[PDB]
Amino acid sequence: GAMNSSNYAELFNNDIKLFVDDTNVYRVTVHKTFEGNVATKAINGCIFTLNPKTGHLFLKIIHTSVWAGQKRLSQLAKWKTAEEVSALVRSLPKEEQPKQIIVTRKAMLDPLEVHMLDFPNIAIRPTELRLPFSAAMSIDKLSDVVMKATEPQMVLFNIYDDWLDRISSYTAFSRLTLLLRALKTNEESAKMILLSDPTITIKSYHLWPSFTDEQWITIESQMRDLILTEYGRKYNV
Amino acid sequence: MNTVPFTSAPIEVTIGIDQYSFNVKENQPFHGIKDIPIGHVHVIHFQHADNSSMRYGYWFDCRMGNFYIQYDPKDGLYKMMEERDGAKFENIVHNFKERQMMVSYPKIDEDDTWYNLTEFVQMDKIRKIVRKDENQFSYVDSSMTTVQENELSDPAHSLNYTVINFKSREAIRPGHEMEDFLDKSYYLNTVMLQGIFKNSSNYFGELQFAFLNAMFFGNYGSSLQWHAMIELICSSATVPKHMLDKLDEILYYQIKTLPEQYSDILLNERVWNICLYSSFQKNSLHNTEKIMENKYPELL
Ligand SMILES: Cn1cnnc1SCC(=O)c1ccccc1
Repeated sequence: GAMNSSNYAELFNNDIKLFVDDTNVYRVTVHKTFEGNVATKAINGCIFTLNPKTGHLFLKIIHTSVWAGQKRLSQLAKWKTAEEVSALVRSLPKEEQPKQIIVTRKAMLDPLEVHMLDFPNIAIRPTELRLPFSAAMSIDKLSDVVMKATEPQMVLFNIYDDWLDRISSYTAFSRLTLLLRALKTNEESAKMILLSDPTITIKSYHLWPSFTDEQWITIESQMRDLILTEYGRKYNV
Repeated sequence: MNTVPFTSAPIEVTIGIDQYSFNVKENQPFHGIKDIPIGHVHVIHFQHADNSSMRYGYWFDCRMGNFYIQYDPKDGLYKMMEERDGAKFENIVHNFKERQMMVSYPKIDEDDTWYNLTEFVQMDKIRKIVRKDENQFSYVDSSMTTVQENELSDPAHSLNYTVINFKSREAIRPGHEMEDFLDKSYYLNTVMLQGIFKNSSNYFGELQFAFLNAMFFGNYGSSLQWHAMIELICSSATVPKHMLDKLDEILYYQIKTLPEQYSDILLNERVWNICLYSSFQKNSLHNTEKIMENKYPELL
């Protein structure tokens, strides 16, 4: 059934599972036409498919050419997402295929279920969590590879960098969601926190800066402050 | 005109014959139903006064044999049986008519209701849904489950309706996932009509039979089947024009006949609102939409 606060530790057991987030698949800019009508221009997008235990992120880049000549793009985007996830599963060795796929939006349930009819033993689940994976495109290296793509492409990133060397996957996921929640609520402030000190760099093969254990505690505290703040600045409290 | 005689009526019971019904008191001198129109299937059904639980009954066609009813005190129900001795049967019926111990099938001359509800229903197809090959008639009751219900338990007592499942490999062509899920024409026309039912008359017959079992017995799996068969047509962009016109007539007479007080349980809000207002066929069911809006505007 649905994934919520009650069954949160299930994410970090040893049954392979993937989160799928489709919030960045179909992306547009809205603009005026010479005649003063409104029109959209699509920009490149991405499927965010993440193993929360290992950090393995399968970033399928959605090139704008996939929308050419197509109608009802927001509806198509859900089916294209389900087609690509199904293709990813079929491409993995049997022992790497997930036992569950958790979609972050309920509108993905029927498209993915239909595309995965061949896999009756893979459970397709919703979640009640309000996960901040839409903020993936606030991660500079992920945004860069999506915007530079000139054709459909799958790119692999470990979204935890090397954190699992020092912390558990429960703790790594909690850090990831905190960082992403911060970037979603106030991207400029969040990015200031992360890069303020020029002596802490991002390794070439990493997404996030090389913080010590102590510096991560400082960082995590600054992100919590931000989220509470914006929550005041928003609601006036 | 044909007759279904009763040996006796030892327990107080409400008896239905098609869309009609009458009460019989315990040990009342009742010996059956006469003047039953030839040319149609019929259903004779029962609800005991002491246990309104289990409505049950028998689908039959008088052209296929001489049938009568006899209460069984061991199994506690009214049973249909066939009499093979034609002369014994005629002599029994003539005696009961002479003594005027039979109710008359009370059809108004103007009235095409039963025809309109059973237009495509055939006994031979009923007997494939309800499997009991030693009898020419078919028993159905409130509790019988469908094959599809059993997949999600006694198979001999099941309703073997055609399984319809919109998220099944049968319904979805590899590579047409979105196309086939959002427009079920492939599933309707190739898989079900051309492949399984062979023609639309058999499809409509099963749809009509499912509705009648839902209405007369409160059979829940039959109601599921009726709505699934409606939804499969309404969710198809490409349907022959003659089928849409006929479906509109079929549903009109079903909605017209439904007891006003049973609409809450026998009509599925989602299917009907989808079919009349969202589906490809939202503009194709004029008679059905008009009676639904005037008789059950709450549902919508
Ligand atoms: C091994 N590899 C290959 N590409 N990046 C990496 S680093 C993280 C990792 O192992 C991984 C594997 C599969 C998918 C995502 C991530």
